[PDB]
Amino acid sequence: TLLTAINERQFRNGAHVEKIPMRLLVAASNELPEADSSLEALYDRMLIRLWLDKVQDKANFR
Amino acid sequence: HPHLLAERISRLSSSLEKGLYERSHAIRLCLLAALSGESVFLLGPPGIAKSLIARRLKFAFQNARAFEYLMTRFSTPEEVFGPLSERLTSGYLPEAEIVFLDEIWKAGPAILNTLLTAINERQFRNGAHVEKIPMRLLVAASNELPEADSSLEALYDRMLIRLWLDKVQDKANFRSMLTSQQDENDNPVPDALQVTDEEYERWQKEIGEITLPDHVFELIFMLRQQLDKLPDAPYVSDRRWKKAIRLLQASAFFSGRSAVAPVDLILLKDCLWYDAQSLNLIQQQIDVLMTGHAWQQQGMLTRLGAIVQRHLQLQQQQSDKTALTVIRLGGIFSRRQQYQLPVNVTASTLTLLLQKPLKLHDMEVVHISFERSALEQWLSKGGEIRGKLNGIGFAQKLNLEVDSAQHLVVRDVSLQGSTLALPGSLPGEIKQQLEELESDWRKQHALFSEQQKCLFIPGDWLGRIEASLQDVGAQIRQAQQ
Repeated sequence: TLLTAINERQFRNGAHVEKIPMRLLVAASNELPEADSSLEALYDRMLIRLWLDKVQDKANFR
Repeated sequence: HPHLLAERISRLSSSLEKGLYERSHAIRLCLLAALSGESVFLLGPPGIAKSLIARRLKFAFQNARAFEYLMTRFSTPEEVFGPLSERLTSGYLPEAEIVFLDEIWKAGPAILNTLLTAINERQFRNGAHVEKIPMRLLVAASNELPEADSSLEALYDRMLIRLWLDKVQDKANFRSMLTSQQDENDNPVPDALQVTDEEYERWQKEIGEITLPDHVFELIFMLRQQLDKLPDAPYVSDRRWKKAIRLLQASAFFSGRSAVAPVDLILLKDCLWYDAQSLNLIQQQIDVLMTGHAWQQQGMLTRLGAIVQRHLQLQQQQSDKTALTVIRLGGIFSRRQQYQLPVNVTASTLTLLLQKPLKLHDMEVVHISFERSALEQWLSKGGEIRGKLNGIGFAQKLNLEVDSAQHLVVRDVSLQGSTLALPGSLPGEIKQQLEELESDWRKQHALFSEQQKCLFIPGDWLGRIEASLQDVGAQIRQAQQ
């Protein structure tokens, strides 16, 4: 269901579909998926892949 | 008198089209079902004007009443037919003609039960004694589809016409639709095109008197058995076949005809499907049937083969006159290839005759056909050739080699020679039998060139019927060259 709400911004509702006024789609996790699995169909469609990490600087931590 | 009826109907449907764009197919089907006593179903999203067509067909009559009710999940039968005091049915449905019911897939159980008796018997359980219901047109639109296992499928299986409406797609038709100054509540139908109550009662009796030709029955029985063998084809009940005849007989009645025309089977594309999956299957089987056995398209193909089989029998007897000389070439290959005849032959599945017959594969043969894509491949690279016998069966392997005199010698299990030959560019017996089959194509083409003015037939279907008739005629004129 998450693959049809990105390319066409639609979602089925029993019979027909309807538009979704979605403006921003964000997703976070921790681990990485497998190399041969069905979860790679959603990762290959996202654009920005942010790489966040914990703080390291001491001045910005005070 | 019957010829002037088609002109009055063509002018009546033209006035109803003014005000709605890309909806000509929906108005024509609702007009024919109203004059014959049938129903019609619509489907589409809210906003494509689905309730306006119900209030538009009421102006084509003189004594017609409208009824637009919105069925909800808490609707009661007393608020539809009339509240009892014996039921105050003053202007509702038992005495109305054209009624409209929106969102019919959500009413109560008592509402659907009363609608089943008002269609088969045209009556209502108005207290003790019953009364007839002068219902002329039954239309109902919605949005979603019913379940696969529910009681709502009882009414859906009884309806005949299943219209598939959708939003506009053309850009030029959307510009003039928003700025349209034509009113949708006036009376655009002239007073001279409106039928009276006496003409309606007389037309309902003359529809059932339309004769059923023997050639038309062969298309209905064949389409019924074809859908039963296909597991993916939707099931068609016996009630749908009986109610479809009343629609086809009414189409030829208002078109200047007295019998059932084979072209009227095109309207069956919207009376057999039930969902979006079976929509592409019904239109595919009818397109093949209308271009195969309607005007005897394939019927003359199986009859022409008997003439060709007899024609090839007389040509192989005198094959000693016209031989088959193979010339060389100068392409890009090392082994000595063999070049066939250039512009003299251009067919893909040509046949090759022979002088002395041989017993190949424990059976006799009089002509061997080689594919143009397969004969040129063996003569180029080499290896083994594969060819069928008598134009039937699979491409079996033969012992064909090259002759010293530039010919084609076919070898068998006894090492016997047989030089092949091609038929040259007409006996009296073949010409007498060919003109009888060719005259049948002109008789079937003359019928199509007289009934094509049917307004109820869509225009996109005429582009494929004419292209199918010219393909059969172009093949029968090749053997007579």
